[PDB]
Amino acid sequence: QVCDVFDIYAICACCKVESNEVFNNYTFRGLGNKGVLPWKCISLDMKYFRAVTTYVNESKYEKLKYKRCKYLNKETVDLQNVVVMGRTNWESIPKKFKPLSNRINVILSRTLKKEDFDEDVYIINKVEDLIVLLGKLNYYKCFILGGSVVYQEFLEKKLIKKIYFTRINSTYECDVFFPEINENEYQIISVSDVYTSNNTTLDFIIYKKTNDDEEEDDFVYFNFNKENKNSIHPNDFQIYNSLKYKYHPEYQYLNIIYDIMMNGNKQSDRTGVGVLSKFGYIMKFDLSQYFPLLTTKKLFLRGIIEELLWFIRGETNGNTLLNKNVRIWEANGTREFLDNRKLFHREVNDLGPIYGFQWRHFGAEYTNMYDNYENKGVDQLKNIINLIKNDPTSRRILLCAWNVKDLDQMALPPCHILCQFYVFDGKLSCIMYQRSCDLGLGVPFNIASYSIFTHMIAQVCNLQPAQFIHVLGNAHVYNNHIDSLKIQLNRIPYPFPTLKLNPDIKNIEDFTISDFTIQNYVHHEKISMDM
Amino acid sequence: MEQVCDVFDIYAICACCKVESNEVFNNYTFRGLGNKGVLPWKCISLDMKYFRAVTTYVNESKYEKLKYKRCKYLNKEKKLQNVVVMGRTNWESIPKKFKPLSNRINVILSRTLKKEDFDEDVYIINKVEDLIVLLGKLNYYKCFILGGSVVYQEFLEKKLIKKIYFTRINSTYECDVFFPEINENEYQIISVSDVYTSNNTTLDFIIYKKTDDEEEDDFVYFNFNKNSIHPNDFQIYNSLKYKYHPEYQYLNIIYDIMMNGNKQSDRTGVGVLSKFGYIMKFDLSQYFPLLTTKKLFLRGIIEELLWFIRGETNGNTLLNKNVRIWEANGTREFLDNRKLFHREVNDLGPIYGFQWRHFGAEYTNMYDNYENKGVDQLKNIINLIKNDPTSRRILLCAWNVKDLDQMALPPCHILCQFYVFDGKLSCIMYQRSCDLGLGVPFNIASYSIFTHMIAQVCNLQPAQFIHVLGNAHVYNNHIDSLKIQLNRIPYPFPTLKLNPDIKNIEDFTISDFTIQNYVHHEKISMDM
Ligand SMILES: NC(=O)C1=CN([C@@H]2O[C@H](COP(=O)(O)OP(=O)(O)OC[C@H]3O[C@@H](n4cnc5c(N)ncnc54)[C@H](OP(=O)(O)O)[C@@H]3O)[C@@H](O)[C@H]2O)C=CC1
Ligand SMILES: NC(=O)C1=CN([C@@H]2O[C@H](COP(=O)(O)OP(=O)(O)OC[C@H]3O[C@@H](n4cnc5c(N)ncnc54)[C@H](OP(=O)(O)O)[C@@H]3O)[C@@H](O)[C@H]2O)C=CC1
Ligand SMILES: CCc1nc(N)nc(N)c1Cc1cccc(-c2ccc(C(=O)O)cc2)c1
Ligand SMILES: CCc1nc(N)nc(N)c1Cc1cccc(-c2ccc(C(=O)O)cc2)c1
Ligand SMILES: O=c1ccn([C@H]2C[C@H](O)[C@@H](COP(=O)(O)O)O2)c(=O)[nH]1
Ligand SMILES: O=c1ccn([C@H]2C[C@H](O)[C@@H](COP(=O)(O)O)O2)c(=O)[nH]1
Repeated sequence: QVCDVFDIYAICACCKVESNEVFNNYTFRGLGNKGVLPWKCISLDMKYFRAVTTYVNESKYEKLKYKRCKYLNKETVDLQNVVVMGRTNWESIPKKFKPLSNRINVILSRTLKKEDFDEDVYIINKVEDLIVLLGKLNYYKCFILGGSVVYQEFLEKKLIKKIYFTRINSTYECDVFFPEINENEYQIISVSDVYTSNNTTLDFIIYKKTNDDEEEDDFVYFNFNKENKNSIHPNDFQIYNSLKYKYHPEYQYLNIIYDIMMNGNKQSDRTGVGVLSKFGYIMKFDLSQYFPLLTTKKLFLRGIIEELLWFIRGETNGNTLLNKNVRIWEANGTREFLDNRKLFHREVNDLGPIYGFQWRHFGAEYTNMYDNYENKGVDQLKNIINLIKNDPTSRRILLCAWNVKDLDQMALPPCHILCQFYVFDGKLSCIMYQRSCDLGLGVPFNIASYSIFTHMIAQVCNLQPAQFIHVLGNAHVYNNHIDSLKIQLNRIPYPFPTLKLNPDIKNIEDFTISDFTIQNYVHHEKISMDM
Repeated sequence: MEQVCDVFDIYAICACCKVESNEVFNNYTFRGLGNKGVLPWKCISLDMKYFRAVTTYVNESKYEKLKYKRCKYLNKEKKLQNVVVMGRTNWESIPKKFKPLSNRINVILSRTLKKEDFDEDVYIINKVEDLIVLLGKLNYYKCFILGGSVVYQEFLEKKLIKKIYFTRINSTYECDVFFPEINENEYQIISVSDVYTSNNTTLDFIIYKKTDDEEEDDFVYFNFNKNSIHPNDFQIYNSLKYKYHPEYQYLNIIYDIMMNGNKQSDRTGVGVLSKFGYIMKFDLSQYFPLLTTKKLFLRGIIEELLWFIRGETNGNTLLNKNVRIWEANGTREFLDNRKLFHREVNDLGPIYGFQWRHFGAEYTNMYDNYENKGVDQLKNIINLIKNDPTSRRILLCAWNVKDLDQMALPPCHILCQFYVFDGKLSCIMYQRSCDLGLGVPFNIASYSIFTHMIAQVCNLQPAQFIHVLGNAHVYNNHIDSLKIQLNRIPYPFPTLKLNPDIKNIEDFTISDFTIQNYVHHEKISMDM
């Protein structure tokens, strides 16, 4: 209750530490090294630090000072925030910075005296002397800045109301570590957008201690005709519904799953499996700040990169993929699947004029997967690259795989109908339109595929990737993914990884598997969607 | 200097239709209150439901503040209910089985009748000032004036109304009593609802106005991290509190492009502000989304759509109907600048109609008979909807990569995808390039009509038209005109009627389409 009275919070920034790894909240625990911060400088976290440790709402202080006085059984107290540091933490701060501007500076030490310090720079000897000092002060909120020992003992005494935790998604050498937060005591309630600052991704999470209104009526009136549809239970998404602010871009995906589960229409499909379906969604991912590889389950990327490279080569030979143990297309190339497609005269694993053929040879007559198609058909891929380089404000930079004439000769019609690209201020955005979206299994791979593809096109055009924009047409959750996706919805995302391409690759056809590196992929446990 | 209507929370609620009398439209278009002592229309049940929800809703936790405020003004220390006030004529028009209005404190204004003339649990008052006295003596949440016209007129005249809850019934009926003309200097629209259909009419609801705190701070922390267009230029648009009318999907995108768009050149050289990736959804079961903040005619785009369905590429066919949509793209100079030197004037090449009916056939000229050449995807999608409704492959594609350079210009409307659930048909159209000022209003109308035509010949009802915008841009020379448009308040949308006898997609003609009850602001020239 003390932490509720005096509004005592922790704020920290933790990196990953040098040692299939297992990831959990304690993965981010690196506080310092050699008396200083483990990283060189992360200025977005510092901006966030100053905004949090200095923000004050005077219009809410009267209620706070009222509550503090009543608790002390006083009527008067005898506007800034309080910041509390350990002595080691106070020493490491450069002299130019000290004392922390517009903050009431409090050092918890056992070898200091106010006689070496200011009148306004307070020193306390034990933790309980802060509760005394706060009772005598006028302050909005009290922030505990560390370090490790200060965090440890404040936390063990349940003196912390909330933990403002920056997750630094890179690994450094550390010799002091944030204490493990007991998830029975504290639970994550808000997660921020993902950012890039100083060559690392980071995000901001909030741990919580566990336990004109004239126009507000008009809101109810305009809701008078509202319906909450399906046999999914609210109590199953407890963690998901308990979160207040879900700004992490992975919630763009997770919110669509929840929407389809709650409001999807029950329908059959070819496999008789049954789906919940909705029609029409857009997701947007900021490739300049992160690589949107889902973190609430484990995803593998080798297969889909090879598939992309196989596309760019113009290949339609499934064997090429199968010999690399990339089996994305195997079921679509069997004798039985082709026969059921009425492709009686198609060789096994000859998928016909699918993506690769349309990207490099749209309009050419397909014969078989071994034929030579050099200079036959429209080379869309080359054309869009040249439009991007030479006519970047063109509204006609489209790459289309839905060749209406060839659909029946394909093993199956493409789910990814087209990409359209957009260039502004030397930056490349790409929209992909998908007609059919397996949310549980297919869509997570599809976001990665076209996010990688957007990086590749941008690099060979000497542009920076900006946004990948994903338009979902028939968007469905297979009934046999529902249990698994319920598990997934209650996992809290980690800060996204980043993608690195070999910078020397300046032509779209020159990438190989080794030119792609995923960095700092922190993820929850893998999940079998069909359990 | 307090106001009686603010101390005692006095509101008016009403429903108005259009009245029988090349026309101008304004707010006073909706003024029909009653006829022959009863309502002008038979029964519009959705308005009844809205009427009930508003006049019975109370928030108990707010009454404490309300009681204190009224006590202050007056200089003093069962379930809470609203008060409703009716003129005597209004009271007598209500069927007996609904009198007194359930869960409300009923107050009747009369001089010719007194309490002895009433069996029911009601207050009689014989002048407006006795209402104020009564309200000072009662426990109530809010006080709603229900009419009729005489009651409205004097309460408005005396400025005793804090807000008017106003239903716009978008159809015409014979009337003999009318809502008073609202004085725009006195009352302004602050909110507008979604559009609905009920009992074969559209309607919306508009509002006139008299002219754990811990999570509060976390929001501020998470927010710790452009164009020479001016605030005062959107006073009406930004003064609105609730903008739920579906036309705001379009107006908000205009506003978004103006405030955040990227400055770019383009093929025409005009210059644009542009953004990338938008989606609008329109519920065709509830309204036809023909924009009302400016005037639009549909005869041309319907002839165009029928010309598509016939597989035609001959521009002269449209021009002979005085439909000039494609005229500039058919000229010798336009065709030559496309390198189409061997193309006859107004032969548009293998554009939408040819791709819909003959995808993959070699185009020769606009006069050829292409019967049984290429893929008839229009027939195919109709068959899939009828016979394979859960297919995720029901797509109609005009972007034929092979044929693009032979087209007068490449299509903007890349594809249509359809969706069937529970006997209702939805359509997604993806537009690669979207002239928000000129083309998008028409494009919304075209594919909304196309969705109705496909649904009907497949024995389905239309549900959603969904419009995905790719490169969405506003031309610089449209900006001043669009600033005007964004400060207009949409009217309830019209409805679209198809001749129900038409059972095959190819059998429609121009007279099988009717747009009814189009109420709209004045026409705007987007340029100059
Ligand atoms: N990235 C981040 O978010 C943060 C990083 N850091 C890093 O952490 C490191 C410092 O943390 P740490 O090394 O744990 O040292 P601290 O910052 O914990 O300060 C330790 C000092 O605090 C005093 N102290 C500790 N417990 C008590 C107590 N119960 N009563 C009275 N005085 C007490 C002692 O002073 P005396 O010696 O007089 O007893 C001790 O020397 C630095 O490398 C710094 O960069 C620090 C804070 C946050
Ligand atoms: N569509 C809508 O939203 C509404 C429609 N209507 C329609 O309106 C019509 C009736 O409205 P209208 O004809 O204008 O008659 P009203 O309902 O306005 O009531 C008129 C009567 O109310 C009494 N009255 C009014 N003001 C006072 C006052 N200040 N002091 C004392 N008595 C007063 C008098 O009754 P007496 O003559 O006994 O003194 C007067 O004749 C009907 O057609 C009804 O259906 C009604 C309400 C709203
Ligand atoms: C990464 C910091 C941090 N972030 C978050 N979110 N919570 C924290 N408790 C800290 C530690 C901290 C506290 C006070 C000052 C400084 C500091 C001063 C000066 C300098 C400098 O001179 O560079 C750097 C840091 C750090
Ligand atoms: C159109 C309603 C209305 N809507 C709005 N938004 N504001 C209004 N002030 C009214 C007038 C009104 C009030 C109370 C009852 C009746 C009524 C009921 C039943 C019948 C009947 O069954 O005939 C007739 C009238 C009308
Ligand atoms: O890259 C892909 C390929 C397939 N699917 C899913 C969508 C459907 O669940 C199924 C394709 O079957 P149809 O929609 O074509 O019937 O595969 C994807 O989500 N992404
Ligand atoms: O039905 C149409 C046809 C054209 N346009 C606009 C979009 C562009 O402003 C211009 C076509 O230019 P390109 O994208 O094709 O360059 O016309 C539309 O909005 N709707």
